[PDB]
Amino acid sequence: VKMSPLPTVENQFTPTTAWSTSVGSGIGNFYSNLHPALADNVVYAADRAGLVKALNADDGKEIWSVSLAEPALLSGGVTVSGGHVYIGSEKAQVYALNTSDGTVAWQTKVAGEALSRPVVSDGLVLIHTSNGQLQALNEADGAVKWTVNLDMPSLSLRGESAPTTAFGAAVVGGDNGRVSAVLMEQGQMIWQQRISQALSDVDTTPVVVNGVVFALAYNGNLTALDLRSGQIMWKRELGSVNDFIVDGNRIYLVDQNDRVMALTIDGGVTLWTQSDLLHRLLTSPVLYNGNLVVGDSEGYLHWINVEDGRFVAQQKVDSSGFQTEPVAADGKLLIQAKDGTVYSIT
Amino acid sequence: KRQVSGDEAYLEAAPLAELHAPAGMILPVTSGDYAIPVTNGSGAVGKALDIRPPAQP
Amino acid sequence: ERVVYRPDINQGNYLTANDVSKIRVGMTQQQVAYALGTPLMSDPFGTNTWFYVFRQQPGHEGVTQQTLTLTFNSSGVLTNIDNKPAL
Amino acid sequence: EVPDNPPNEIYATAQQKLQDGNWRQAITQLEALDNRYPFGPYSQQVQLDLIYAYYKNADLPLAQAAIDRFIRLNPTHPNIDYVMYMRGLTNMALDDSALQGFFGVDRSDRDPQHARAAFSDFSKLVRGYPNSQYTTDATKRLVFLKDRLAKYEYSVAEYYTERGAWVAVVNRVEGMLRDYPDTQATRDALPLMENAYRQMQMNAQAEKVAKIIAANSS
Amino acid sequence: FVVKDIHFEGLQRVAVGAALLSMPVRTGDTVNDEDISNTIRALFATGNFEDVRVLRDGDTLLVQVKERPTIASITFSGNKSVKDDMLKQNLEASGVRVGESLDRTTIADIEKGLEDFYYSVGKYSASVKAVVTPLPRNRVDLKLVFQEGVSAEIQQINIVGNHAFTTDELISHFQLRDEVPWWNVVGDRKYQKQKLAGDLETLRSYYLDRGYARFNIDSTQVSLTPDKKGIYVTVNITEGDQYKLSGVEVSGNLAGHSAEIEQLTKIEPGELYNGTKVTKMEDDIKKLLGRYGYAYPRVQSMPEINDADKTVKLRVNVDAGNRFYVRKIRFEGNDTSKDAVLRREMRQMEGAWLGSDLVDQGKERLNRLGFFETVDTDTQRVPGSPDQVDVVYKVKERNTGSFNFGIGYGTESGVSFQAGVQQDNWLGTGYAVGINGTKNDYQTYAELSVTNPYFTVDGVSLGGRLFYNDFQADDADLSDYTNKSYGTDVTLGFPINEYNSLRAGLGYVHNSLSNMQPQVAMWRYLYSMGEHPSTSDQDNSFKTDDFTFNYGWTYNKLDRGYFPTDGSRVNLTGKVTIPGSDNEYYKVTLDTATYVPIDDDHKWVVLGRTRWGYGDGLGGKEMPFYENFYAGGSSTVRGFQSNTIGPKAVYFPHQASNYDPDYDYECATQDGAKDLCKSDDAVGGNAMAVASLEFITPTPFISDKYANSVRTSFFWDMGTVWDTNWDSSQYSGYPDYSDPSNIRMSAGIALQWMSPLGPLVFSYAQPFKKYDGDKAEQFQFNIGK
Repeated sequence: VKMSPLPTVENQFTPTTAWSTSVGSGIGNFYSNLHPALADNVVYAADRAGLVKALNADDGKEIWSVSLAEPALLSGGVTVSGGHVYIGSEKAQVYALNTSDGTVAWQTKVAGEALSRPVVSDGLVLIHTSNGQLQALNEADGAVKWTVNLDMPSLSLRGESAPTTAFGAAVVGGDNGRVSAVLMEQGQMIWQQRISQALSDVDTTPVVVNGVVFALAYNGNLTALDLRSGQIMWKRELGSVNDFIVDGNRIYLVDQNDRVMALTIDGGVTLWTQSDLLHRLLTSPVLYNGNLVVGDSEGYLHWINVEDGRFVAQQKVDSSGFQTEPVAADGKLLIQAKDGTVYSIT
Repeated sequence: KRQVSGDEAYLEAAPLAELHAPAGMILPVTSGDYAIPVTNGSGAVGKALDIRPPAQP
Repeated sequence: ERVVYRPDINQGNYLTANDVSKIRVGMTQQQVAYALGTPLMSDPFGTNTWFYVFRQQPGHEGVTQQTLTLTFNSSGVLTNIDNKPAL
Repeated sequence: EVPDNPPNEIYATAQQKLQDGNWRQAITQLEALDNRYPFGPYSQQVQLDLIYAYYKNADLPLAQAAIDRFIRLNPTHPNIDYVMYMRGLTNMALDDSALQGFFGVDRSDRDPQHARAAFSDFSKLVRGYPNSQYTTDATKRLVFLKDRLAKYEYSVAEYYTERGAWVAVVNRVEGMLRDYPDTQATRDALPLMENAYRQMQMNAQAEKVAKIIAANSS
Repeated sequence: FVVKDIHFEGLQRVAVGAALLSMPVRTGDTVNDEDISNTIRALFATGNFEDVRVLRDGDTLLVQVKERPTIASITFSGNKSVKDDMLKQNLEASGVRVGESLDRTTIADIEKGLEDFYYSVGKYSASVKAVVTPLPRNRVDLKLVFQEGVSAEIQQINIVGNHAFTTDELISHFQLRDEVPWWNVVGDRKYQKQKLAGDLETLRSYYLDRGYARFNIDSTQVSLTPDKKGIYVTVNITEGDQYKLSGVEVSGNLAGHSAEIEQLTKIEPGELYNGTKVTKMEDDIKKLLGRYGYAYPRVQSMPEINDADKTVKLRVNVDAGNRFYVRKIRFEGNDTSKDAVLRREMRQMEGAWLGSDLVDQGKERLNRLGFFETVDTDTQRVPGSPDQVDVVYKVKERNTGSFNFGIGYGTESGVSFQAGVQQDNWLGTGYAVGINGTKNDYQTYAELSVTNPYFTVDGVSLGGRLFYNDFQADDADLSDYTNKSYGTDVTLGFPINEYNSLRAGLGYVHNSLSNMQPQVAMWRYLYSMGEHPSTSDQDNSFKTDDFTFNYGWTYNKLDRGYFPTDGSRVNLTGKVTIPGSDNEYYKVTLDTATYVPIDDDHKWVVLGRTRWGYGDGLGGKEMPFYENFYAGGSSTVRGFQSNTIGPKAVYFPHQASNYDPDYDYECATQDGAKDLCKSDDAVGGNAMAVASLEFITPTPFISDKYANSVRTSFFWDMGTVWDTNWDSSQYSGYPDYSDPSNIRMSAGIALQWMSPLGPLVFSYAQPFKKYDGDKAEQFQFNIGK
């Protein structure tokens, strides 16, 4: 299949780059989860080599810079909570860094490559490893509290699901097409549910609203589950590894073929579909100023109207391309290119 | 054209002749692996034998 | 002549004094086979006789041969032992 | 090459070419029959003609393959004696060599496996189908093959006589007495056996062999 | 209601008889609506019918049906990465093949079954499509198209753990690669399943050889990128501590060889544990028992680990079993060679206790013969016996003859014809036979050679040679140059050990020279012989009868005859004249060839080759000039024309005989010559030294099944020829032909092919170090040798 040509869009507004800053050499051609984080008007970004920086959110100027490096192979999203910056690496290490100076707070060895984005909740840091282990680390000292074992297929897709938490229970997807809910007191299993259909069936990060869990398998189904039992309520024959947005009573997602869709929250019936970006390797979508924004591997950003689904703007940003997710929070839109440059989009 | 390939040299082979056992001793007991049974000699041999495949509807 | 190289020629059953000493009259045929192994030669002409020949021909030294001959009865029981250690 | 015509006329042309004597074009037609139209009414005759034509080109491995296929696929067939005879013919043809035959080389000391396979096939034919028209020729070929195998054994015995391995000579001639007692080479081997016995000073055995020689010689 | 008779329509080749056999109902049967429904369902279920419909009358029923078309042919297109045979095999195994019908819906399953093949091969994005074309008869021709996608490549090989060794050092030994050096023309990052298992075992062995006895691989993960272009491999390990081997205890049934095995199991104190070393110990114990005839011993080693002391106690249990005997030795595959030609090489006897080393020696002696392409040996236990085996040698014969025929340049001297046949295993009898001939306007030549290598059972060799040579410069006796020669050789050879043999022989030679051109070296020799011809004319003649004693020695331990990969061969040959001969001289020449494999598979090999020659007269005489050494050509130095290297003739100014203008002449006074003239005509010398260094490599594009027929090489050749009796004082104005230091050198590439006519050699060489009068020949072709 050929890659779709760049669409012809008459921009209704002119987006511009507020600032940019280089961060080492980035991730390069290695498929990874590493992406910037925003907290208290400070941006934290890293690169696979082991460099980590703190950036002023409204100017891009450097605050502190440190190296964790032999490369560290940092591959796990940057997460910030309570004065600590959390990064996982493919050497099976999870680092906690002080936000004030970037010094190592604690360093702990885990069961495998910490590909997933660290998740912080109830005084624990949740890590999902390539070898199928879900582990909880105390956020203070970094000691491992409990571990959960999950079955691994013979062949899988690179990357790991990041858990989500609700009412003391962590919901996480599995590489074998299962969604699992575990009690966070000791990691006791609450329920487990397969969401694939009758082959690769890896799972994405779930989302919970009003007691319903939404999950999405690679070739499998988009499905809504009961948060208590895990019983399937409805399902649709759609598949993806990218994160999906649940807002109000709509679901926005980009399928495995890079098709952008809007779905109703109940029943999952389709509202609209955009197909012009087909087979352009898109990032996970984000909502910003009422529009849906996605990057592509050629370095363009596409602005999509959430009502009908047509393009409203198009801009060329970086020559290296965009693999990892963009970040929107506190009125700022951030994205990091493959070469490692971090952009502020306005 | 119709005949077998090779030559009729096999038809010139000398006839077989059994050995006589001296008195007071036996000859080694023979294996059956190469016993040639007695059969009718009415068939054609050598170039006279037709080897084209037999017709059958 | 002695200048021409010749490889060693071995023939027959490998015999040792310890092995030969274990043979007794009245032993069963399978017991003799167990003691010495299978003989490579035997009478083809109507007697139950086993021949153990231990023959070594070095390249240019003189040949040596030990011959042990075992005669069994019709029932397979050893009845006579004949040992010629040389020549 | 072969047209897309139905099996009838392509088989007719195969018969025409086979009668003409151009075995290769006959094979091109018959293989088209075999490949395009399996289990057709002509399949049995096509396979028989294929065996014959392969044998005439001297495409001997293909003849072996076709014969084995026919035997396996048709355990009983009113013409199986023919296929057994052709099996024997192909095995006995594999035992020949044109260049050595021209110079008059006695080949009996070359690899005897093909002659042994030919003996197996012809013997099975003759004791399986005694009234078939191929049995007399098969019997003649069996006599020839027995002589050839005995000669191979005799040559091995003669070599070991020259080397001085007397146990090997005795055992080879004993095997010849068991397997080919009625052949000329077995008569030729007896003095070798007697000499081998005398070399080991097994006089009592050598006297027996001498008695056999005296009783049978004339 | 009754089935009055069977009725069918729309079918042409499906038999109504089989249909009657098959359905629940047939002619004459009373039938009901349920039975009719079952019958039509069965007709649908026949598979070979497309659809069925029925017509019902008041009393009986009729049915019409459509035949399902049969496959006429199967065709493929695309599939550049994989050729058609195994695709055909997979498709036929899927239930669709020529001569049988298919339903249109079956393509939905065939396409998945085919795409799964590329999925397994390593192309996950591939897609397939098929089209069917109808025939005039009811048959379908199937066209199938493969759109093979991008092949996936390895992105990273990560090892988790491995605190003792770095990841790069570990994966440098793996067959899979995630990075490729800039300069590699071959090798690729493409992933393969069964290769990963070998690399895992390689990692295991790497750690076990360094004393990490409790190493294990915990788990391994393979993952794809979402676009399915990249592969990630992760290996998780627990290496533990390293242990030192405390000691070895051997127990069991030693069969009296306890001391030898104790020597085999000896260790130094404090050595680290090593898996491959204990495996070598077990294999050496088996090998030792095999020499004494114990063909099937049980050898098992059990390591015992001390947790606190971190030392290994090794227990080896050995049971020798029975001593085995050889009952028969058999040969298979020798369609051309006599049984005796192979049996004479045996070191294991029939009817004697087995020696495995003797069997191996027989295999090696067969390989050294050069009569066979391959040699294999199998030791088969005799069924029903406890202690007897048969030994079977399996060989494939190869062409041992060479047919050297050629045509010379059609210069003004006329066409030249050369022919010859050389055969090492004549008619499978083991005799070596050679016939050579040459016809030219000037020259007629013939040579015949016959050797029997086994004139006696012990390997004494006997052979003889005849030759006739006759060169006439013109078809007249009008004082033109002539050279006539003939002779005989007879030689007796015998071995002195497994690898060395000696030769002795007698020879006769006649030489008759007439009307020679005056030149310095020949006439220095003529003075040495007591002749005093005049340098101003060509009216001269010289005749000699010579008898020589021939001697030789050859060492040969090459691994095989035709394309050696290991071992060396050294050959010495020499002559001395017997008293009573006209000439009085000696001559000796030495050849050596050594092969060093730099590869485990012996595909990369270094060959060292050298040649030496020296001869001199004995009394006041000199060595005859027709016994001189020559260098240059495909045999010695490939960049140079044959026999060009060495001294060049110096002619005296003399009256040419048979003189006619429009011809080139050297120092001809008819043309006004007045002083000695230097020439490019090579004359040879009595001293010679040649050396060559070669690098043997795999052939870039030949397939594995033909690799043994081709050899390719890069070479560096050097050589020199000089005259030890050249008096440089009398001839100060001319090159000093006594100087040995004028070394010619060349480099190039050679290609050897075992053709139907014998070995063919092609080479291109650049002679980058030359001297005056040397003639270059960059491209060369040769037959034989």
